[PDB]
Amino acid sequence: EVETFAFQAEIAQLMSLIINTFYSNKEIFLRELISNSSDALDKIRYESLTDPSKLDSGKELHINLIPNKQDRTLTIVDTGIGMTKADLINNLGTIAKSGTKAFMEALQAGADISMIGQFGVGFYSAYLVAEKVTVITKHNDDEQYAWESSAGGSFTVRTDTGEPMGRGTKVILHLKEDQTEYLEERRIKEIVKKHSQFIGYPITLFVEK
Ligand SMILES: OCc1ccccc1OC1CCOCC1
Repeated sequence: EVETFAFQAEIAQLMSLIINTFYSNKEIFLRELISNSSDALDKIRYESLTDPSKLDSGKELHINLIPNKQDRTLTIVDTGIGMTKADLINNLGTIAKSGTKAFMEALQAGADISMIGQFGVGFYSAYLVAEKVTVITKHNDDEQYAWESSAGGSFTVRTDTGEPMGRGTKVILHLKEDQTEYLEERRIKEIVKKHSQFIGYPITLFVEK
């Protein structure tokens, strides 16, 4: 059973600006997703400080980068707090409406797209390199759900029947045809070292056969 939702008009405008603006520094998408993962890991760690049972769904707190050249997907996995269904529908746990409004006023006032993370809507930078984004998430207080959007003003939410995650979030980037460089090991390592050297969680870059 698949539910189709319309993006709020401001979020649809943010997504089309990310997709249509000529802007060569696309690699910052990975810094933004890793930083989101770090924030999600910070949240579950803080909750575990007064309730250790919050980690019954998984004691390890990490970030995995899984490239797959056959599927042409880059997957960012974290074992953070995850998102409920309401969180997914409500712009994936962000205040995206007010964040987009501030971001667009900054762009007309000199800012560039690399600054998107300062306005709390860094997730949507995924559409700099992805034609379609799938978000699989599991929160302790809800079931596993799958969020998906190819932009175009709508997204879908369904119960995920795939591989159980325990707890955390999985961002699957179905990359554009001309953006497969972000599946190469040395390019991913370069970006992680350049923009994510101070992330307080182990970032493991998977290799392929
Ligand atoms: O796993 C991190 C993540 C993945 C996809 C979308 C958003 C997102 O980050 C939100 C803010 C941090 O915590 C709540 C979720």
